[PDB]
Amino acid sequence: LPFDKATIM
Amino acid sequence: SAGENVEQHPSTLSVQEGDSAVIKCTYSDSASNYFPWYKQELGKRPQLIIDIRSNVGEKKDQRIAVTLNKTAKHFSLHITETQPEDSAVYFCAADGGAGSYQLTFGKGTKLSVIPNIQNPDPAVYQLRDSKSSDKSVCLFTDFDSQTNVSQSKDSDVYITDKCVLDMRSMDFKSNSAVAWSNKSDFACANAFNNSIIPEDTFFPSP
Amino acid sequence: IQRTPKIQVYSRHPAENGKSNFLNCYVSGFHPSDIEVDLLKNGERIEKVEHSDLSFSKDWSFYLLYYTEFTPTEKDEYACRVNHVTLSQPKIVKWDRDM
Amino acid sequence: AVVSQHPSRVICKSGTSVKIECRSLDFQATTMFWYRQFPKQSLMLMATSNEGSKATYEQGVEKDKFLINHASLTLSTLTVTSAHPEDSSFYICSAGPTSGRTDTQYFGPGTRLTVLEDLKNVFPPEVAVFEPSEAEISHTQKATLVCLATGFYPDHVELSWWVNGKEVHSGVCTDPQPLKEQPALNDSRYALSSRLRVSATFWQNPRNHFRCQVQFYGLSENDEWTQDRAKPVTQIVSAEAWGRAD
Amino acid sequence: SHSMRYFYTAMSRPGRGEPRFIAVGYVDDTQFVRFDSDAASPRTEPRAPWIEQEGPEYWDRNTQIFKTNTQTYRESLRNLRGYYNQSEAGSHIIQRMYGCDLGPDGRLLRGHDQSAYDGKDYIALNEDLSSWTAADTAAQITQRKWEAARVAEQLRAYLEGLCVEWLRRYLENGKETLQRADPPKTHVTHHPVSDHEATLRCWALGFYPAEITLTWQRDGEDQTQDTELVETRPAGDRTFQKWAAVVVPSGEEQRYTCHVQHEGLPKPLTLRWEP
Repeated sequence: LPFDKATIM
Repeated sequence: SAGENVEQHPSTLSVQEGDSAVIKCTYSDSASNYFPWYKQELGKRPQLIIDIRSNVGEKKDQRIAVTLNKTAKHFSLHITETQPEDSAVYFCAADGGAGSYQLTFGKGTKLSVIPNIQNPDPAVYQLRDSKSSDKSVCLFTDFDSQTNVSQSKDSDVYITDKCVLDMRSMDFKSNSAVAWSNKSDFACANAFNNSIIPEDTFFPSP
Repeated sequence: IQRTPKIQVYSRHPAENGKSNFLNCYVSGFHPSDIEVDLLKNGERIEKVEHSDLSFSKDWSFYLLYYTEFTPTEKDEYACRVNHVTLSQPKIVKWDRDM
Repeated sequence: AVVSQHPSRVICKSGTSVKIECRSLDFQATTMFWYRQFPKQSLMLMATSNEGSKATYEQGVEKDKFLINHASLTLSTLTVTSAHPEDSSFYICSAGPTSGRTDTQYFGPGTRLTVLEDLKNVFPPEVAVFEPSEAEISHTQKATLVCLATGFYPDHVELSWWVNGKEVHSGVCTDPQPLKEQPALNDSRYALSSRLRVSATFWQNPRNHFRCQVQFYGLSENDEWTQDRAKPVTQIVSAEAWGRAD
Repeated sequence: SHSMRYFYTAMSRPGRGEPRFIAVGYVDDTQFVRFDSDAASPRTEPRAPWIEQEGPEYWDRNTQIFKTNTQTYRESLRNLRGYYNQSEAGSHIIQRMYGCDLGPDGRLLRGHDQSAYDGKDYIALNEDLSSWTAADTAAQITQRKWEAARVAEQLRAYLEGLCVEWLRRYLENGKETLQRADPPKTHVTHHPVSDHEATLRCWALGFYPAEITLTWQRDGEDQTQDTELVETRPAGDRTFQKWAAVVVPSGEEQRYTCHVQHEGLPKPLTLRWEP
């Protein structure tokens, strides 16, 4: 299962 | 979010200054891994005070701590040596559930930290205006926290609720309520009478 | 940076003339990702060629496996034709059943 | 990582459209959340603003009433169309730098929206400072000043204590809420009071200044008259005292 | 030790609409998922038989995550272009690799999270799972944003929790294949290159996992400087191949020995040219 939180670089 | 429901216990809490306050939250979803706590003072924004994640059992920041039991699905906020300034609505949240992403909030806990009055000196003083002949108000002050400031049945008399001030510099806290009326006949005893004021009330003549 | 593709042309099983097998063209160590790969039978484009999904190695360079079902013979020539930005002309690597 | 809102307070006549901004001041946000709070202080999620997609409304939200627009990576707007008195509430947004499954959220200051059927009922406060009693000074060696703000409508007022031109917080306490001057009507003007307690020695010095400030939030420039009274514009109404020696 | 990894590739393409996002997932050396944003309705797809057991909600959950990533990488690509003062006419690539290594128990042994820009290291999460290593100052702008957003804390909770739990579930569901080491089928071939020098080729075939050691020895001395080693390659059936070659003068064929190390082998193999 992938990581479900993403933060713009 | 569809599968997440956060429940806050208790909904209201009164604690004595210096005592500890514990607010417990329960959650339902296994996809919950982030658990924040917000403090909201009246008319102000919820402020993040502490949070915890699913890989941590306990986190402590001075007088505030949070604990998590991920197997039982509950987390708690612990405030130690409560101060009257901790009085606010506290909200917990979880980030689990399926569907649209969101934090799922608890409905809140109104925390009331009752101040400790070590040297009560109850009194009803009459105060005069600075600016002009505006002219006067009644101040019931220095009563302990056991005193209940009841509203008046006379529509022309107004009584505010009790209110605590802290003189930080000299380790002193005190309660006060104000009364006034537009009627000429009004005396400071009409508002702060025997049913409200303690028997040791200093009540000088104006 | 840019990395030119490394090419290996080989069969899934030990080559046996007349016996059905799979011809593989493993393109690795290339950067950026855009790449054109053709499997050739006697210098002509094999039409039914499949490829693995794009992935990369620890050094960030990309790798892909292009493959087709084939039947090796003693005299038919098999090759892999690759084009990438780092190549002025398509690179052709002939299949050698001993490598 | 602050989030802000504009306006912070709105008083408008029924039928007007009110646009509220939510801005991430120092981060980019793909998502913003809009909430509504009533006296029963729970945070009611209304809608989720999505960058490059239509808003996601919660169950029970009149969609056509509340228009949500994700304008950019920093701004989301909420529009309350044809506002009516029942739409009066505290509208608050949140945003965070992390996208996907919601993480740390930062709330805006909130917007207090007050919708009135008739703007004739708007009034600023009258403010008075009451000097500490001699009886209190003699008995306690402390001196309590009392500020009183009366006759204001609506409940849009903020009170502070200024000693020698600087704002104070120590020895201060303001009523958590105003009281209805007539607790038996829809429209009832309000009254609020506050207290500042200093040592008797501090009140005695005539070099010391005491000011009670009441920031009132009323009408704006565009709102126009048909009456004879003074314009109930957003203003500061103050009352002051000076040190008293005896 | 067992591992789970996700590999992301985000590429801008100035004259082909908006950026393309591709994700692939692996359990050890077996690929099990893919997603490619280059479709009208992109969806996550199975790539191993043991993942087809997961129901529709699992596929929707994955799709929602990879759609968030498509949007997020579009903005990251724009931001990185600004840090490097690059033109909007050029095509750029962000790559990311993250995942967990499992211990003999079912415990997180090591967590990972690395990003690259145009094929070079950009930012990586350190071993402590609480701090970053930035390659340059552009990466330190990203690091500042990620420290303010507490990305290292979010990753640590993922890596210590869901990453190892889902890896353990996958290893159980696909145990017949994922928990079975296929030892290499070995042999040594002989190829004359000239009249008095012939190449000896040591073959390792049909092995799983890909990790293998192939070495040539002249009487027992590591011929590492003279050995030609080909990169491990996929057979296309989820198994791997590799060979090690040596140019040997004609006569001393019995002097050289090949050494094979693989987890599928009870003891390491020693081979020579027969006959």
